[PDB]
Amino acid sequence: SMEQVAMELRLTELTRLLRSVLDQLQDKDPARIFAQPVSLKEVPDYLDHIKHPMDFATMRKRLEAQGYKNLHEFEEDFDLIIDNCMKYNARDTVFYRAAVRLRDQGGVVLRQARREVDSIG
Repeated sequence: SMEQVAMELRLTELTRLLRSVLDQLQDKDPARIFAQPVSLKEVPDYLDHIKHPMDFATMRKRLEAQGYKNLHEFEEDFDLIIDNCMKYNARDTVFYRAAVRLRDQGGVVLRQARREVDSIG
């Protein structure tokens, strides 16, 4: 139908916007701490601690399959990256500290993203 096409164009345009959001958030991780999945070869107990691992590569795969229906779903995955790290790693670690800085800096980006998603519909 024509409606299904229009809906698909909306999803494509959201995917465009979320790709720009993802690029901007990933720039706030210059150390690349959150770039890839925590390695289960290198952290073999990880899934005993963290039930829903997340990382920027995994989000990018979901994004490119147009698998984010709305900004809430995308924010859920970004919050998992931060929240997973802040539980597994102690406060005095470069990992925890990187997550705090990513959360703080990403907030600004996500605030305007929400306005754009609402504004453009």
